[PDB]
Amino acid sequence: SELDQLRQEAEQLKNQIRDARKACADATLSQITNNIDPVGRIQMRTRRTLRGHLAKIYAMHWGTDSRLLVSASQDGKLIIWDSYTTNKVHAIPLRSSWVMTCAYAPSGNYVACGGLDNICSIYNLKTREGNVRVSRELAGHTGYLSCCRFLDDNQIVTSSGDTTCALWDIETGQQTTTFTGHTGDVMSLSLAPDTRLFVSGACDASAKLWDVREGMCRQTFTGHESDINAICFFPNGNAFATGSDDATCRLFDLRADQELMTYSHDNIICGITSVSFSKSGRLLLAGYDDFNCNVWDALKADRAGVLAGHDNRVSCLGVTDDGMAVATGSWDSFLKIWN
Amino acid sequence: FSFGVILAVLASLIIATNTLVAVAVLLLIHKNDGVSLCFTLNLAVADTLIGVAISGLLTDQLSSPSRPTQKTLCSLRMAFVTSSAAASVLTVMLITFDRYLAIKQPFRYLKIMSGFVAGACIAGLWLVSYLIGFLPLGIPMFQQTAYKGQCSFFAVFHPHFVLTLSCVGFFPAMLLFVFFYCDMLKIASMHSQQIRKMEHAGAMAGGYDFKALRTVSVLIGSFALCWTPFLITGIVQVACQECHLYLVLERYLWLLGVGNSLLNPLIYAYWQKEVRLQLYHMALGVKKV
Amino acid sequence: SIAQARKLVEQLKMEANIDRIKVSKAAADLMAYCEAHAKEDPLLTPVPASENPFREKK
Amino acid sequence: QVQLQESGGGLVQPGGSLRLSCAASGFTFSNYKMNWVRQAPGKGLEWVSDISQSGASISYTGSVKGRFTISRDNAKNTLYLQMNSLKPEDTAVYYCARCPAPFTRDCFDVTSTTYAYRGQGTQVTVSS
Amino acid sequence: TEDQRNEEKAQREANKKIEKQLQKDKQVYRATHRLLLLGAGESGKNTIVKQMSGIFETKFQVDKVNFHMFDVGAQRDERRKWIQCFNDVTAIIFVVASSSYNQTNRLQAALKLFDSIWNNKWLRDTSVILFLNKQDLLAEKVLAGKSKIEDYFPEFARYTTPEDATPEPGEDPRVTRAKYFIRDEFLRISTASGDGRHYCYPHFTCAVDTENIRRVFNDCRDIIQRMHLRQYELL
Ligand SMILES: CC(C)c1noc(C2CCN(c3ncnc(Nc4ccc(S(C)(=O)=O)cc4F)c3[N+](=O)[O-])CC2)n1
Repeated sequence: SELDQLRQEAEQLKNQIRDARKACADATLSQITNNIDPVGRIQMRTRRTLRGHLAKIYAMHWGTDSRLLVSASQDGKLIIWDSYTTNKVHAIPLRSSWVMTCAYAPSGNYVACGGLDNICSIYNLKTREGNVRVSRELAGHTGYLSCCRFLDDNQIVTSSGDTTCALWDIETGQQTTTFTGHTGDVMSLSLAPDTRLFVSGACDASAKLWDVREGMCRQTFTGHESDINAICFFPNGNAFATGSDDATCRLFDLRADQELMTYSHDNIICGITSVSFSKSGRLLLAGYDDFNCNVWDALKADRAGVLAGHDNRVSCLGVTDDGMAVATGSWDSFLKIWN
Repeated sequence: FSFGVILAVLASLIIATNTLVAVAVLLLIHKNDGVSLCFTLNLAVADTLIGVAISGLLTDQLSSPSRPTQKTLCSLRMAFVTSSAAASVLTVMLITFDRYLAIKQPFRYLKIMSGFVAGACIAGLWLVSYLIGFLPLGIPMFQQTAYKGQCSFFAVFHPHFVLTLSCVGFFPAMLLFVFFYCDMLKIASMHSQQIRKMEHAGAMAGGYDFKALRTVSVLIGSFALCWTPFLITGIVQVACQECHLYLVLERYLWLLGVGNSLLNPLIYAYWQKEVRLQLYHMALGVKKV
Repeated sequence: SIAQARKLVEQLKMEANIDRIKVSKAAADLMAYCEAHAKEDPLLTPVPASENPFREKK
Repeated sequence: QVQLQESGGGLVQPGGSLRLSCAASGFTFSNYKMNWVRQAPGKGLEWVSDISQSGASISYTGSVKGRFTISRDNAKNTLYLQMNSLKPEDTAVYYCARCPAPFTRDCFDVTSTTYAYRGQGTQVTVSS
Repeated sequence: TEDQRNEEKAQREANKKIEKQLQKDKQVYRATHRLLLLGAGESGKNTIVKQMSGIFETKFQVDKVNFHMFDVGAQRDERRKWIQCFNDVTAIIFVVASSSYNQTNRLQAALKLFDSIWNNKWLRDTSVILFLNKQDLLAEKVLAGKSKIEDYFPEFARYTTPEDATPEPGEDPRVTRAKYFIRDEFLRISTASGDGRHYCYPHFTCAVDTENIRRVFNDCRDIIQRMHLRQYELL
């Protein structure tokens, strides 16, 4: 009846979009950065190793001062470390021992954590009574929390395993808005430098660009062949990079609305767990299932370096806002800082 | 004069093969959380101290026409060697006992095992070793009467000391060792039979041995043949008036006992897969650079 | 079924009516941004050891 | 975009034969292990058959052994299913599913509803 | 400098307090065994939760040993992304309804799920306790001539019950045959790629007088023992 007819319209629109993208695809980035001088080899050596987590770490997030960081592990702990002096500043137990994400507020007053409880917990760091306590338990998702980011000290954006993203209001713990359209579990999330848009990656091998205030999907990006595990905006917010289980990273442009580079090598057959950029955007760092990290020249798609100090799967990767140090976290329960 | 060159070779080889193992275990302590790795490190340290003591003894054995040293100095050197070897044996006993608790009572072992128990056990064994090595100096009927300036064991210590270490020492430890590994072998055999029965049942409907014995025999033989000839020859010498054995007990059979510090790194550290892998990694890193 | 079929088409009509610039312009702009900030990237370009806050000591 | 199109099928008398085909595009077909799944009316999705990366390892359900044959061609990016002897209880929609990840020997969620890497499905009905 | 020294001292003291608390928490964590319960809609899984958000907790204590069991609820049927959480679990209790060979085939779906779990690259060192549930329903299904394992498992024709079987008295041989056929259908998957790192522990149960916690306790003890024996080259 109604079906098997409107799908013809959908196919026609897909054909028209693909034809327009093919027409707009004038040249390639490979034949524009042909003369760009390669970075060569890059040696970054571990400087700190942070010990204290009993089980594997899933998430880490730097602070805006590029000094403090927070890490989440399955022994039920959220640990706030001082990257300088290797000291521990805070240790917070959790009601649920199964956490998959942690976020640190830009102001430095709150942290947030999630997990298989389908609840986002907000912890207050600056209080006069006691030391730390949970101030809000955002509930309403019907799947596991996979990522969460702070927009302000009052708003938060979460992604779940129920294929929907949500924007909350921490003052009252209410779902301000819901972003729908993904057909698979939403795994990653990245905020634009101006915090006006945000990109999400899911398990249907597609990325989506959302406008925060209106709640609609501006653009859909395809090209990956498997689940997307990580996303990161470019420093200027006009492009982003994705990592997938098909053992390749990709670069997408928002204005051109298509792919620019694929970063892969025949020696890699393991999926990417995390991606991040450098301060100037020349270097793209990726963490893999084969226990290593690879540093790619983001303009020429040649592997420029390797960070190898881990014994298990590497799952966390982050770069400071100063562009000074990188932090990696692995399933062997160790946090490492490189430079 | 072969007793100088063979002693030098043995001491150098022992130190070279044990400092590397100690460094490997230190590198693994930070990476892992293993209480048995503390015992492995203690064994390597005890072997290194055996090497140091033998190197200290080497001067007199090496060709040096010299005035006799002293009553006291020879006693101190003998006591140092005896304490080192006693520690190196009690460490193996402690490792075996730890394995037996790990396997026999798997739950309440996880409940009451930490770093404090390891520290207390190691401190206790070191205190016991240096107490029993230095015991004969402060007790009579263990030391010779006179003509003790020329340094040599059994010339400042009575043969009754070896009889005592044989009676209340080595043999009860060996009986405990054999009982522990026999029980472990029995448990392993039951588990292996269950595994094999299930595997045959699985492969029957889908179309289409001797491993614990070898390891148990290797461990028991290593703990056995190193010191037993020395102690039985000491018993034979004590029980009859054939004093010529005083020569043999110092020159050939004693070397056999020192050999126990060469099999120990090869058994309790080389078989451990991760120790071997880290040894390979460090060998590659050093040789390449 | 039919219910979401009435939506997936609409989104497509909302995604085909946007403006796309050529890949050459976007690639050139991205490369220019990368080469205009190489003087403040402590990973691409090195930093003097005094300024580095991490490698001061063990 | 990862796309799969099933072709063939339809109305056939009992004892007839069909040859379902599945054309895949958007991914390297030689890296993935493929499946045929089916859904009878008023029932849940039910795994039917699968084939490995090289075609060496093949498996079926108990109810379809000796009648259904799975095949694949890597140079033509195609997956075929030959149905030889058909019964009233074979009336169903047949889907061509793909494993979520390459180079893996496990295959988790090809039978769950709302699975991304599945085809549209072709209807097979045996009536008379 | 004086402010810097004061801040350094205060930070060191706070770190020391955190270290003490973390040491106590590690001592607690090392002595607790965590289990993952895994079933289906009607496979059982609720008579085991009985009689001792998005995840349901169960604490129990047998012979002074603590066990924490984690039941997955309010999570949809796709599992490849959250199953990887349970790779450091001491055991996965997989419950299967044995009488459901009549989706029109739930036993085959259980076999497929068990195959996926067994061959997962992140679950290479996790042992599976397998509970074949609802023996009574299978008994009255097989005693009657309503439905046969044959024409759903065509190889059931040339299957002979093993000589090592220990049937309960009052059990017909033609029921023991079906029970052990299902058991062997699971073991064919289990023993093809075990490699010595993990093992299956099948069991038969319908509703037993709290024998199930004893079975779980014994299987966990055997798992720890086999791990240690493999570590010491004795197995
Ligand atoms: C389990 C405990 C109680 C234990 N029960 O027994 C032992 C071992 C057996 C006794 N121990 C020694 N007994 C006598 N003499 C020894 N050394 C020695 C050194 C130098 C010369 S020399 C320069 O004259 O040639 C001669 C020697 F005999 C040793 N020793 O090797 O240390 C070793 C530990 N542990």
